[PDB]
Amino acid sequence: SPVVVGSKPAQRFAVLYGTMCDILNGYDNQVVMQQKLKEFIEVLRDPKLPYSEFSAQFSALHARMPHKLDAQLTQVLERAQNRGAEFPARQLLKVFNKFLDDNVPNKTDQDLLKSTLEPLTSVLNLYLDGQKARELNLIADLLSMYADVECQFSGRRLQDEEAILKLRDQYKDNIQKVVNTVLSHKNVMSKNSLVLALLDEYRPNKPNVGNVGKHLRPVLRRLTELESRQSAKVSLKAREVLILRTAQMEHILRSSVVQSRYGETGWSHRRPDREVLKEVVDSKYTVFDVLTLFFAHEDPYVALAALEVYVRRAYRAYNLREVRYHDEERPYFIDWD
Repeated sequence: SPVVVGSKPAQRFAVLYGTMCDILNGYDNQVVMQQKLKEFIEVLRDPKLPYSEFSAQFSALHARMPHKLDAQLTQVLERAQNRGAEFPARQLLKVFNKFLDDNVPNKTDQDLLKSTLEPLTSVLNLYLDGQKARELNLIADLLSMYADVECQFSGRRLQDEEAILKLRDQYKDNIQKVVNTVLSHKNVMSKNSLVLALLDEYRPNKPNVGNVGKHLRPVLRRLTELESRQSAKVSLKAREVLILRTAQMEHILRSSVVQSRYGETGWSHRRPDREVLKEVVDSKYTVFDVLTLFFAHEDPYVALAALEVYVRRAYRAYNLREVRYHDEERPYFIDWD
């Protein structure tokens, strides 16, 4: 059977969410939850996925309604794929609205186009905030899926499912909803372990209390409410979480290394010029915040340059004197007085 040129990451993303969701819903499809979750995080972290999702759906939607829109979308995708890495989700959202519901006369003869381009509109809205934002949105949905079902069981002294079923009688929609929620609660043991694994993966929230922290804050606070014996351990673990220039200087270091001076090719050997690195030593910023990793993991000359920058900025009130770099075993030996 034939396949799309770029649809392999899209085909593996869709199944991994489905496999985890089945455990949350209460479906019999059991699997090695650890391996699939690792695979799920890996696919959400690759930037090919937004393009892969678009390419899989758009291939069948090429010869759909007015091609004028279909062709302009393709040009933006192809340019952004090779040139750059981030998906043009924000640009693609703008062009869909401008043609579908907006261009009522030419583009949409009758109000039909909104339904046709709906999967595309769902894709550029999911990535509108960004790639890692998509990674955080889905994690939140899994946590929320767990809480939505479990909250009623942790509800106002109702420990009985049959009493809860007779309580569910209030809603007409509950006709099919009743059995679904009960099915999910029966397989809570597997559900708890999935959430625990999801919480363990996002446990290094200690440094990133901002971006991933605030994003997980609402779903986490609802989980802490689940005092019930079954969810008691997960509530404790959840609570643990709630309790919880670089480039600019690199260029200056490298510009002192090799001074262009048109006419000669080999300026690599030439020592770093004082005036070149004078800009940094006379600055006001806490230069020393980043510097600590530049005498590190760089060219032994760039490591030398970083050492010099440090001396001329750390002992400023002191007088300027001769600098000597020696090479023995370890490329480090600097000398000043």
